[PDB]
Amino acid sequence: ADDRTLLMAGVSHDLRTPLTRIRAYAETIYNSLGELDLSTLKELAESINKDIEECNAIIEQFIDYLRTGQEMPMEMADLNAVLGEVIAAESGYEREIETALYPGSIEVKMHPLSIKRAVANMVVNAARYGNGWIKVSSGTEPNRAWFQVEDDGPGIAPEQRKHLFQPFVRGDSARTISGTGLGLAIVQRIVDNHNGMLELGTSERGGLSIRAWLPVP
Amino acid sequence: ADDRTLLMAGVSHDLRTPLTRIRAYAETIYNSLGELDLSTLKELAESINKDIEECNAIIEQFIDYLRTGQEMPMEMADLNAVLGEVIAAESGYEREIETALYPGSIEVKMHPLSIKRAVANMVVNAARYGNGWIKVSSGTEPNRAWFQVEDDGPGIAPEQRKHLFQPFVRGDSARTISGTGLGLAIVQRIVDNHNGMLELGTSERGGLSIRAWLPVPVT
Ligand SMILES: Nc1ncnc2c1ncn2[C@@H]1O[C@H](COP(=O)(O)OP(=O)(O)NP(=O)(O)O)[C@@H](O)[C@H]1O
Ligand SMILES: [Mg+2]
Repeated sequence: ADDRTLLMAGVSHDLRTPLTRIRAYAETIYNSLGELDLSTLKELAESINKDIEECNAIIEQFIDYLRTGQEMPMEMADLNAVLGEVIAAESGYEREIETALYPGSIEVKMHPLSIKRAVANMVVNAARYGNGWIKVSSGTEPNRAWFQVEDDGPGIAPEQRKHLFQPFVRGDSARTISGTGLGLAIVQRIVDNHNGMLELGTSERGGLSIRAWLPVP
Repeated sequence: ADDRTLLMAGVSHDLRTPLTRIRAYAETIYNSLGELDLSTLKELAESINKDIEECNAIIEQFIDYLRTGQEMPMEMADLNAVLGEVIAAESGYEREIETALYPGSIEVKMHPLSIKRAVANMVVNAARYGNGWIKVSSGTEPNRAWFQVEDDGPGIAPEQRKHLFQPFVRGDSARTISGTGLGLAIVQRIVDNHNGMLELGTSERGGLSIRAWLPVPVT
């Protein structure tokens, strides 16, 4: 109940800077219509939008974390169709995703929406820590299935590895909350609710690789 | 215990509605730049400032609740004012919202922001699951006041209703459409905290007709 409330407080705090900045751009546009170059007027509108996206990210992230607390209806579903949907949606010209999915359907018992979120957070984390390369793959063993994401980032040592699931940041870099940390903490909790486990390591290209195991019926 | 959750969900969830509207205004500027004149461009910007206030309002309400312990400070306000506010915000040049409000004002004991949130949720759904037609109406009765929103969508089959008021529960029909399964859950809680009642039904055109009744005290 309460680790959540504290977290909600952080979210509202982190929202202040983006929000103030939007009102600000909004206000100059409002007053400077006669005045402004179309180039600049566009750069305010563009920056507004970048900021709105920042907000939606944190809010969504929190809601997802919230949902993690409650029990969800499980069903049989194809892991590769879920991954496919998320990869399309996180798929951008900004970032190119390498798809290397197991070439057969994988049935696992899951709440699809929850899985979609776990995948999505892994992707954005891999887009932050990484240098642009992201690879999503899946596969299966007799007893358990898996999906994983990989970046060409710095590659996190087993020491820092533990303090990677922390939503709150020690430094107070003017931000109460780590999006990266909260994200992975969300993933951690979703995998657990599915009776799976996470497994971290180095990728093909030296970066981070996080893999999520799930039970097959 | 379960309740504290839906409070928190309600805050973050309801923050998105105004932000989203912003993305709509920002983009139209970003694209329409050559074309647009003062009068409208000035309006778009004003709309962004309104909606950013709304975000702070929502944030403020939560912080107050943290110090006060009291979440929805009640008071006598004009229901219609709040309705008109939401009708204005949510209708653009693209989208037009029909109106059958009660003439004059309706004084009700409410927490105006919270109701504004409720009405918003109802109206974004009417857009989300409807086919463009949306009608907001209000009226009053001997001891009660009401507002409803109506869409021309498929409505909600009575068998489904109780199921869909639960938090984080979406519709299979909804699966197609994006979302969170929270709007109705929130609307209910807000209306409950006002000791009101929700009444679902079929709209003028076969869609959902969702109506909130509020008590009007008597000296
Ligand atoms: N106006 C409507 N017409 C038809 N169906 C509706 C309407 N409003 C809600 N529904 C259905 O009721 C379900 C519950 O909606 P709700 O709990 O409001 O969250 P949501 O609209 O799914 N997502 P969100 O608003 O983003 O949290 C939806 O998934 C729809 O199937
Ligand atoms: Mg809704």
